[PDB]
Amino acid sequence: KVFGRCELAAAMKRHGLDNYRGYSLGNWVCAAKFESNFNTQATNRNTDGSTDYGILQINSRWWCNDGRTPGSRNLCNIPCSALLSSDITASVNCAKKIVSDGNGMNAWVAWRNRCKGTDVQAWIRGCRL
Ligand SMILES: [Cl-]
Ligand SMILES: [Cl-]
Ligand SMILES: [Cl-]
Ligand SMILES: [Cl-]
Ligand code: NA
Repeated sequence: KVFGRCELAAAMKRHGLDNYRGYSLGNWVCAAKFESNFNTQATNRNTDGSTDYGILQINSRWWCNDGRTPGSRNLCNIPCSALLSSDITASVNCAKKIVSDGNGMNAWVAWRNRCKGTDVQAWIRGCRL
């Protein structure tokens, strides 16, 4: 499913991502835009052999199991395919554990390079929340 900007913002707010660990809702919508283009079925291969999955491109090297990343961890205790669902519940709960691991939203390279230090509130402007 390809989410809409306000549709995703409302869905993320319902799952408690607004101001979660200090990151306003605009940060999560901005990151989802540049990580997956609002597409839940987005996948991308990394050089080390791991794969990024879902609306937030959560890495299989640490967070999910895809059966093809030897020596990796499954810290969110889920198959990586659950991150490709139209229900973002899995990706949000795993994102909450990622953003709490000490590095904040810097875990998402697209957020640090394209959202950090910008007016992220513009990503939720005009949305009914
Ligand atoms: Cl915001
Ligand atoms: Cl694996
Ligand atoms: Cl949903
Ligand atoms: Cl932080
Ligand atoms: Na894994």
